[PDB]
Amino acid sequence: NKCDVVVVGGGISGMAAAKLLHDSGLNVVVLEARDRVGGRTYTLRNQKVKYVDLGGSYVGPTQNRILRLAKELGLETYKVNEVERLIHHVKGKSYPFRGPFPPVWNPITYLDHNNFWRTMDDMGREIPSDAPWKAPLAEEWDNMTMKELLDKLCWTESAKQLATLFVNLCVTAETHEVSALWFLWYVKQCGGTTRIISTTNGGQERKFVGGSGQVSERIMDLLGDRVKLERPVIYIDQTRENVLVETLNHEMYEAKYVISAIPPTLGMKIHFNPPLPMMRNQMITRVPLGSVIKCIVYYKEPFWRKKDYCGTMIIDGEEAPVAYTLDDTKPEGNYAAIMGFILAHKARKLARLTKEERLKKLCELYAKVLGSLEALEPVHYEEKNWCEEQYSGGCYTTYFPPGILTQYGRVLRQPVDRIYFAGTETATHWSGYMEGAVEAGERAAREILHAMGKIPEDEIWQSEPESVDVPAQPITTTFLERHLPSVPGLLRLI
Amino acid sequence: NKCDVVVVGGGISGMAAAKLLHDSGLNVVVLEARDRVGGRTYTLRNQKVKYVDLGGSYVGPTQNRILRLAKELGLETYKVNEVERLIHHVKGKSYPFRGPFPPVWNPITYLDHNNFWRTMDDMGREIPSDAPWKAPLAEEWDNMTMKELLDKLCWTESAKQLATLFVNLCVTAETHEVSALWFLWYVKQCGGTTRIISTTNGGQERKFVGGSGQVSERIMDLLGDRVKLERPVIYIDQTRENVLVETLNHEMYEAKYVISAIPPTLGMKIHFNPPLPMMRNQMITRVPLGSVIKCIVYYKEPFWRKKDYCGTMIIDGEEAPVAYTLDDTKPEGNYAAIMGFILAHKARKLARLTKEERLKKLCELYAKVLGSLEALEPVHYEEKNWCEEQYSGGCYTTYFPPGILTQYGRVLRQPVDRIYFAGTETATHWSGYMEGAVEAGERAAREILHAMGKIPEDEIWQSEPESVDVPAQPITTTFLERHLPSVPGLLRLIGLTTI
Ligand SMILES: *Cc1cc2c(cc1C)nc1c(=O)[nH]c(=O)nc-1n2C[C@H](O)[C@H](O)[C@H](O)COP(=O)(O)OP(=O)(O)OC[C@H]1O[C@@H](n2cnc3c(N)ncnc32)[C@H](O)[C@@H]1O
Ligand SMILES: *Cc1cc2c(cc1C)nc1c(=O)[nH]c(=O)nc-1n2C[C@H](O)[C@H](O)[C@H](O)COP(=O)(O)OP(=O)(O)OC[C@H]1O[C@@H](n2cnc3c(N)ncnc32)[C@H](O)[C@@H]1O
Repeated sequence: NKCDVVVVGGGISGMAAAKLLHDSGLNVVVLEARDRVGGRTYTLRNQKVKYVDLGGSYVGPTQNRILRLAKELGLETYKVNEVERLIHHVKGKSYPFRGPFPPVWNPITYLDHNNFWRTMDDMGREIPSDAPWKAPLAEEWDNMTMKELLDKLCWTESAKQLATLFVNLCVTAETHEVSALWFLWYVKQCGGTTRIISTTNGGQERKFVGGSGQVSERIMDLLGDRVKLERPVIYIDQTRENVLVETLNHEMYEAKYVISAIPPTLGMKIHFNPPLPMMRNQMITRVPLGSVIKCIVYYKEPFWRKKDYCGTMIIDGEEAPVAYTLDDTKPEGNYAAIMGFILAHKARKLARLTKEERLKKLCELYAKVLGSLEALEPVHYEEKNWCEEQYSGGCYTTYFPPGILTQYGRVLRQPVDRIYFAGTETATHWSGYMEGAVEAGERAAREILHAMGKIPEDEIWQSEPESVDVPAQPITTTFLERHLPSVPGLLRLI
Repeated sequence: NKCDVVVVGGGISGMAAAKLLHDSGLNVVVLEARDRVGGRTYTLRNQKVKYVDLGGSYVGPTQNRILRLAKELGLETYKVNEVERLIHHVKGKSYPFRGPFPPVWNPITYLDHNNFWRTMDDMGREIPSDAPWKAPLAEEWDNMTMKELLDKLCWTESAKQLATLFVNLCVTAETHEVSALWFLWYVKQCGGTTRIISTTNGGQERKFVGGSGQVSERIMDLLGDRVKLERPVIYIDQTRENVLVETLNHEMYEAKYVISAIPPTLGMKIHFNPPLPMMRNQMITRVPLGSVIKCIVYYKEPFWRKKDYCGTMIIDGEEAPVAYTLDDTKPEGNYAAIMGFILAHKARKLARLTKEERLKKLCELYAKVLGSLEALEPVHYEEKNWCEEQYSGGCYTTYFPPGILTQYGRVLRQPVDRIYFAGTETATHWSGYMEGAVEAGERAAREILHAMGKIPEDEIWQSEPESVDVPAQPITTTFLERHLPSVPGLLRLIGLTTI
């Protein structure tokens, strides 16, 4: 019944918070709705795949908190394969390339593409990571969708198509679904365009040996019976001396404080006494999660490597079910596999099909893009549609429709009496990622330590030393990238 | 514990559903989260006001279902005061007028205004009431906000400003917050622009004598102990032969079928076994309700009438806390009052203030708009901020942001095994209103009767005879209104002549 702090949710954020509080000598209890920990991370094990991440997987340079936590728990990383060429498939043809951005040959299209990426970072520089609503043009940018912004910025259909794929892949949502201010914040708070899109030296550089699920699992191992599985929280009462937290399976927990470590909208599944303040009451109805099916097709060998392809495919257009792939082969070179995402509206559309039907569509696509009949002979298939999850709401993360971030953004991590807010959505660096989950969980934990008078105010937010195993190299630009005119810039010069 | 149908929610929709099923011989239970019925309707009674609707209030011609239900329950209507002149307040000055639309004198501005309203209805005629996602340009229109559409359509700032107020007032949301397809559907399914904005001959023509809360209250009286107050539903389990519905106060109910008569997003407050299908699981996270504070200021006398003002004020300007008012005086002529709405971002902004601070700002606004120092002498004040309600989520109703209606709209009233969906949001005529609540509750009830083999399929959806008490004048246009060019239409005519 009784403890110091109840943590609602046993994903990476809830586990990170619970570990910090436990290590500080407090009695913690984690209440998890599912029969497993990990949340939006999930590692499946079987003989065919050995292990596979069906949820969150990638980590990379500048994500120092998740790297430090995993290392402490005994985990190692390996590099996602990017030795050979990437492929950009456009208008039914594959164009192999090297470097993070797909190249453009037409001079007008070149200027347009260059300007788009540059402008994304230009705008981001005016958006505070810890308060995007304080951007000088916050209201103007929040009142526009990404579709509207792209319509203004992109003078070529080539740039608009790639920009659209970029948005879809980053946030699993349509350009017309999301606020421009929120999306620009999202990219900036991951370190900008290059950092977020890059495998080598970016967010997709590495995976955990044995799977990312091990982070939450190994913290559960430490905490023992402090983690309560199949305990969905239904009710939180703050009217009395101690906070009371009730679960669906009829149990009552009593604590001094609570950490909410669930997606913001899933706060709706809890009945509150007293009611939430007006702003949070409405906020949690305004913040949906994106839509994605993660699909992994297995092959006898990583045959693409023989053609000097690394397995990365960037596939434009409405017809293709999957817009982006990476090589998912094990470090040993076995369990050869291609990972692909079915994104946003396509997740909704293709969910109607059978698993076997999706497999056929993916294999035929891969055969076309890789130019190999070997793609038509899969040995195994795994997939997960995150849209179906009651206790996630979607993946990868929460997006903000136009008008919401400026009106409600301030209340995301505002404490409600003795409830403090974790979850990757509340992070200021790599929000949306496993890194953000760690940042937010540890910060919420320290807010409580401060409330108990155990630490000073200046220790609530804490810097992280850089990983020695995954060091970051600087992001650079060329003179031409910095100074070439936009399309309208070249027109005004003429 | 055991019954035929559990109805979740005791608002007008749930109560209408329960009544129909009860009248048909079935054993029903209504599980209501609050210590009262009525939901988004709420009639406050005290000695200072006698009675006052703090939620849903207005009914009008073409809303035949709510009129029939209320009549059967022994209720009467009266007409909202529109004897004297309406006021349009713009750029800090008041312009009195008659007719539903504020008049425009500038010929260019006139063309632009005429074309705006006309085009709203033109686009509306392309949108099926029962399937808005089937409009030929559904995707194009759904992928645009109302802000984007107004930016394209309005060639004058005057039209754009009034159109913005129109959107804010209809759906308690900003133009940039809402899908154009969804808003165009919402207006069309109320009968169009003229019907939705009109007092005389429109949505705001009448109120119930004694308050709208009586509708839900009198149905509760008929049902007796079948209505369970302070039973918020937390869990629905459909894995076994009978459906199990659990409440927060620990009770278990067992039924053949369930009707969910709550706002769609409030379905999130219920844990489902088995989990909802993917499309509904995500839909209920994508559909917020609007933001509004309804405010009623009381005076010694309806002093505005002496100046030939009826009490209606259409007020444009960021500084104005309230964008729209109506006379709220009792039909007897006493308890003189002005009702005003604080809309969308202003509801969020001004919620920070005290009740006394809000009263002061409203009085100062009304004094300026009415050119009357008497407005600074209120005798009483009542208000309700609907944004604070755990079991409503907002008011008046659910809005759809860009992209949602085409992707998720199909599943709004699709049954989930033995769960059927009521609530005003699922109506096809006056969705968002008390009328829509009645339509959806009775339709959901009949879906269950059909499932039980009690009625044929063709009786699920039923037409409603027109009220004999509230006649509906047709919506008409003039020749000039039909055929006058838009601003770009005129520019094309100029370009062609100069060739
Ligand atoms: C789904 C997904 C996510 C993902 C991605 C690809 C997919 C398909 N790829 C990623 C990647 O390559 N690298 C990366 O860093 N992140 C990636 N993501 C996102 C990542 O998985 C998430 O950012 C992260 O996992 C979020 O962690 P967080 O701890 O903040 O949130 P959570 O995992 O959703 O955990 C919440 C837990 O709470 C439980 N829950 C929900 N409701 C209740 C109630 N009422 N009571 C008790 N518990 C509750 C959930 O079950 C969950 O365990
Ligand atoms: C708020 C408002 C509404 C309004 C309006 C002005 C305001 C400020 N003006 C209107 C008007 O002039 N004319 C009109 O016709 N409508 C007007 N509206 C809207 C109108 O009030 C609504 O459309 C209508 O009342 C909605 O009826 P409906 O039955 O569909 O929905 P509800 O009233 O919200 O009732 C739902 C009930 O369910 C209970 N609830 C919620 N969650 C649960 C759970 N988990 N378990 C059990 N019960 C639950 C609510 O408490 C509510 O009673």
